[PDB]
Amino acid sequence: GITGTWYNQLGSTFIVTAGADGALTGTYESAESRYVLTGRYDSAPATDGSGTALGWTVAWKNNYRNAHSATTWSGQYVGGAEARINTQWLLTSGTTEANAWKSTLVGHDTFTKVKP
Amino acid sequence: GITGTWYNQLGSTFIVTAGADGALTGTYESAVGNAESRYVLTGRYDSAPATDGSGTALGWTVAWKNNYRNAHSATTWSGQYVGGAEARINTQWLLTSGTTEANAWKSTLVGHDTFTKVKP
Amino acid sequence: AGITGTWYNQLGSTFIVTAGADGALTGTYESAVGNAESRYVLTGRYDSAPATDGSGTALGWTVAWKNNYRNAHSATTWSGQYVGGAEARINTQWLLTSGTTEANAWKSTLVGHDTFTKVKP
Amino acid sequence: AGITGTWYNQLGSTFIVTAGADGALTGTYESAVGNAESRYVLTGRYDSAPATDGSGTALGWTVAWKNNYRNAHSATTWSGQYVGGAEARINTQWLLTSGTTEANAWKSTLVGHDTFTKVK
Ligand SMILES: COC(=O)c1cccc(-c2cc3c(=O)[nH]ccc3o2)c1
Ligand SMILES: COC(=O)c1cccc(-c2cc3c(=O)[nH]ccc3o2)c1
Repeated sequence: GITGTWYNQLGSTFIVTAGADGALTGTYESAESRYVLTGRYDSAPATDGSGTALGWTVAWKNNYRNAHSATTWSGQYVGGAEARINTQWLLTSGTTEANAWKSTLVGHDTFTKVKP
Repeated sequence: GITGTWYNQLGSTFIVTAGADGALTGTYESAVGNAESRYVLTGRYDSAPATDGSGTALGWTVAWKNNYRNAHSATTWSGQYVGGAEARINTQWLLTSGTTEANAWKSTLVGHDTFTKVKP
Repeated sequence: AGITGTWYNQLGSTFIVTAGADGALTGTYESAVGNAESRYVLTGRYDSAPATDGSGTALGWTVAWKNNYRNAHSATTWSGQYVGGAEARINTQWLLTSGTTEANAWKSTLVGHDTFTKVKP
Repeated sequence: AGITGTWYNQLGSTFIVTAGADGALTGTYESAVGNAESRYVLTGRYDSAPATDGSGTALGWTVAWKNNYRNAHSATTWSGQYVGGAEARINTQWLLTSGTTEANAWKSTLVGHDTFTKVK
């Protein structure tokens, strides 16, 4: 249920293949705009109504731009008629030590299979 | 650089390779939690960082399933590598467990780990 | 209109708050989840002179989960901003830390996000 | 309770708090220098009847970064636990939210951690 195209609340698109070995691979488009993503998921989740745990990372460098930063999303996939990937994220920028206190933003993204 | 064997402040072991393409690959052995032996990790890093003294941004994920245990959970670490005399990777992390919807509000733990190339 | 009033989050918790002229937040919180029963004291702070460029109003508050009925040995802080408009909203992220031993401190803190409206969802 | 008094973080910030009998935290948060322009009101809550099994004491507090001299249009909350003893600590994680437009709300909140001690 994870493999495919997902859309967040703010116009980003998250394209992923969930491999048999637990790998997540794909591309993330935040709007020149496409970036590699890589992560992991629980390939043997419970079958009791619980979600499937997962996470992935995008480093914001491609052949066109480099923000010197990376985001990790941590969350769970929930299947069914209104399937979702519900996540919280951390976005760390490369900084000097003096600016490291303000290096990390936090937020949350909800992904759906149908454009918002 | 990033490639090497690292240890967090609690004794976990982070064996990572930073590839030419921005890929992080390797294994993680946890000193806490419902964990036993090595787990696969994968992630990404900035392969062309700034040249102004700033650190190198990175992140990686471990899903806590291997051939011996499955905790139905996954941790992501987000941080930066800082070079120098004692190289360091400073991170914050999120650990999400699979839950029912009614329990989703308590699904995610947060903390911070610092990694060096020497054991604590 | 403003921060003062009765608010509800997406899970049905009830947040009754007064925003004082000095920047103070006071009131009570009743949680729809967790080891909680009835109302708990909250205190916090807000920006009493927000920017005039369309930005929201920054704020935060704390509940320690002890009252006359129960004590969960934990505390939540919500950090967020009030957004005025047709449907007023307070958007927050929160940290819930439990008292633990040192060996369990790594798993002491939960994180999440709550959105509050003056209309109960 | 051991909480009342002056505490110092790892980066040169100071706070002076009073822990009231029924769970109130009140005080001031400032910089190491301590000039009036760096001082802000703080308010929060703590568990006034913690466990007796060796666990820490849960607490939290908020500073809105407005005083009579400047206004950053932002607020920080610290969530953590107090641990007593000869090397007492308050170990926290924090969230700093700025007032933003909706278009910029995705980047409104910074996260980090502070460790407070009784000595600078
Ligand atoms: C439900 O399962 C878990 O909560 C669990 C299981 C196994 C290992 C971990 C673990 C290890 C580790 C670490 O070294 N640093 C930061 C977080 C973290 O989490 C967590
Ligand atoms: C194990 O959990 C607790 O110790 C506990 C006890 C009482 C209430 C809560 C509670 C309510 C609430 C909420 O509405 N939003 C965000 C966090 C949050 O936490 C947690």
